[PDB]
Amino acid sequence: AMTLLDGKALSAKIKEELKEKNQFLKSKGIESCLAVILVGDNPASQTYVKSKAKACEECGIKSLVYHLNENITQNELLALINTLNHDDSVHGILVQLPLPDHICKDLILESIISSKDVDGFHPINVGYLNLGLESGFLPCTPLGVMKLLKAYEIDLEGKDAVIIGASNIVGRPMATMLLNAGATVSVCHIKTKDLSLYTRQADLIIVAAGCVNLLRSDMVKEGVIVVDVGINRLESGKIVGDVDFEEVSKKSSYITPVPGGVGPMTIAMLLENTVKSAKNRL
Amino acid sequence: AMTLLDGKALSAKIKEELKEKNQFLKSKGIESCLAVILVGDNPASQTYVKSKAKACEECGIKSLVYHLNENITQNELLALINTLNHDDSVHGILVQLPLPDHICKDLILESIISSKDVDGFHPINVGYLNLGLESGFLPCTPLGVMKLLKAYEIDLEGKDAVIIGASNIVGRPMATMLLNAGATVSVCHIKTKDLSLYTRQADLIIVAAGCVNLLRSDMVKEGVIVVDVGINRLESGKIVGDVDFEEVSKKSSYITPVPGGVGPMTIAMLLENTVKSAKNRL
Ligand SMILES: [Cl-]
Ligand SMILES: [K+]
Repeated sequence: AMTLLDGKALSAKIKEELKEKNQFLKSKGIESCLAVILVGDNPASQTYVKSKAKACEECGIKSLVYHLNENITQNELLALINTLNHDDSVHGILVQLPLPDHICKDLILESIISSKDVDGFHPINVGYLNLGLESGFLPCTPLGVMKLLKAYEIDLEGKDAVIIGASNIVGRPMATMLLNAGATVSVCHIKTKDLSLYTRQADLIIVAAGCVNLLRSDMVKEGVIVVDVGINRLESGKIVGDVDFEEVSKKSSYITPVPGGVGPMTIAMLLENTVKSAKNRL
Repeated sequence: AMTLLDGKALSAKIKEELKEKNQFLKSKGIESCLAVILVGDNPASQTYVKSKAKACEECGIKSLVYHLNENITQNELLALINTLNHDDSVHGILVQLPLPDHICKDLILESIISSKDVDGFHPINVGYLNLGLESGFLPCTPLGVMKLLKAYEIDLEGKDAVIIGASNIVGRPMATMLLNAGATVSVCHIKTKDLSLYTRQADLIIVAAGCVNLLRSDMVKEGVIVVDVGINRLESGKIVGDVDFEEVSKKSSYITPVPGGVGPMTIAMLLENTVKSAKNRL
C-alpha cells in the first residue's frame, strides 16, 4: 500500500485553524502580524513574498511587506530590522533570501530579535534546537516535514533516516529534529562518495538537493518513506521535485508529491510560528 | 600498520605552545584566568577539577576554583556566575559536571556569558557551530579530536564518518564539526536498530556511548580510523574506553588508546579556549 503525504490538504486545515485562533486573539486585542523584507526585484523572490502575503490574509495575519531597492546599504537594512525589533505590533520578522552580495546574510539574520525570528535562523534559536530544546523557533521547512509525518502517525524512533543536503535552511535542522525524535540520521551532500550506499538502507529519505531525478528506484528499498523538498521547474513548464516520483512511489509506503507536499507545509509553519509569537505576548 | 593517535603527546606540545603565548600575554598585562565552579563533594569531580587546576599551572593560566555547597540553591549559583561574568580579570568560566540533581544544567550553562564560555555549551555558541561559523567557542572534547586528527594529517573531506552517541557534550558537536569539514556523518545511539550496518562501512568511527566493548572487530572494516572517547572503569579499577582495543586496533590504520587518547586532548582544548578568550582582550 502506498500513501501520498498530502501537504496541500494539511496546510489548508492548519490555515483554517489559525484563522479561528486569530479571531479569538483579535477579540482580545492581539492582531498577529508578520513583517516580510524583500531586497530586490528578483522575479522568483517576489512570487514567494506574494505567496506569504496571500497566505497571511487567509488566516487573519496582518502582513507588512517591505520591497527595498537592490542598492540599499547594509546599514539601512539593519536600521529597518531594529525598528521592527521594537515594534510591539509586529510579532514576526522574515528576511527573504537571497540578499545582494554587499549585504552579509549572517549579520542580518543575527540582528533580528530572537523573539520574532519566525524563520528560526538566529544563532540562539539554532542552538536551542540542537540542544534538544524544541521550545523556541524552529525552521519552517523541517518543522513542516515533522508536522506532515505526525499527521500520518509516522513513528520515527529507530528509523534509518538519510538527509540529502546539509544546508542551514533544510538539511541541518532536519537531521537535528529527526535525531531529537530518536531516529538514526545520515547527512549526505555533494562530497558524499556513494549516495546510493546510504539511500538503499534508509527507512526515511529527505531529499533537498535541488536536482531533477536525483533519487531513483535503484537507490530505494521497498517500503521507504520519501520526503521531497525540491521545487524544480522543468523547461516544459511542469513543476517537479528531486525525486523520480513515477518510479520511486511504486516502492514507497509514504511519499510527498510535488507540487502539493512540503511546499505548502513550509508556508503553514511560517504562519504558525507567527501566531505562536503573537500568542506568547499576552 | 596501526598508528596510535597519541593524544597525550600532542597535548604536551599544545601546553608548551600555550606557555609561550601566556608569557607574551603577561608581557602585555594579560594574565589568562579560568574560573572553575565545583558544586558538591563528588569525589570524581574533585579529581577532575584538581587535574584542571594543575594543567592551568603547567601552561601559565591562573585558575580560580569556587567550591560551593551541595545544597546551594539555583539562584545562588546563578549569582556567582553573574559575578564572574562581569569580572574583567576572568576570561573563562567552566562549571564542573555533573551538577546536583536539584540544579537545572541547561539554565546554568546559558547564564554564562558567551564570551567566556570556554566549554562551548551556551546556545549561541552551539548555534554558531551548527551554522558553520568559528566565531564562537567550540566544545573541548570534539575540538580536541579534530586537532588530534589534523595533527596526523588525516583528510576528512568525503570520508564516511559514524558517531556513536548523541550527547550535547560530544556526539552532537562532533558530527557538526565533521560535517563542517566535509565528511558524510551518521549519528547512531541506543535506539539504532543495527549499529554494525553503519560501522562496517565507516572510514572513521567516533565512539562516545559509555559502554565497555561496544565497538568490536567484526563491526569494523580494515583501515578504519577509530577515536575512543569513552572513559570506563572496570571492576578491577582498570580504565578502558568504549572500544575493544586489542581486536579493533588490528584492523585500524589509526586508533586512539585509552588512556592517553581523547582525555588529555579535552583538557588541552579547555586551556586553549581560555588563552583564546584572553587573547581577545588584546
Ligand atoms: Cl529602498
Ligand atoms: K548530492
